[PDB]
Formats: sequence, structure tokens, C-alpha cells
Amino acid sequence: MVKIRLARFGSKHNPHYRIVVTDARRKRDGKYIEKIGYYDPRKTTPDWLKVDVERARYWLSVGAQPTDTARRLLRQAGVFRQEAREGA
Repeated sequence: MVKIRLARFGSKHNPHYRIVVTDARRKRDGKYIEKIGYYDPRKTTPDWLKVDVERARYWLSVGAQPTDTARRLLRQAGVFRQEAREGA
């Protein structure tokens, strides 16, 4: 059972979730096997998604199921496929 999703930590200080790899759902405190991505729902500038597609790819490589949100962030972090700046 490996799934990557957003980990809500901030309670009343800074709203930020990480794209971490844990079970289907927390049980008592919430723990993951490792942290591959990071997410920050900030409505200021387009620069809050920070993932290590390499580690985030380790999980997607072990049949890791990313929720619809973390799934759309693994594609944003350039995880499903490499990205480049063609035309130059």
C-alpha cells in the first residue's frame, strides 16, 4: 500500500502540505515512509510546488498511487516525464 498525497501540517500558522509517501490514511498521528514532494497553497506567486521528481519517481515506480491532487502536482513537478526548454 503506497500512495503519495498532500500532508497537512500547519494548523493555524502556515497552510502548507507536503507530497509525502505514506499508507492510505493516517491512523493516530500520520506518518510517511519518506518525503518526496512539497506543496504550498499560496495565492501570491506561481511558485509553491517543490518536488524531487527523482524521489517522487521512486514511489510512482513502486506502484505508488498519488491522489488526484498530488497526481496533478507530480505532473507539475515534472515527474511523469522529463521537461526541457526546446526552441533556443
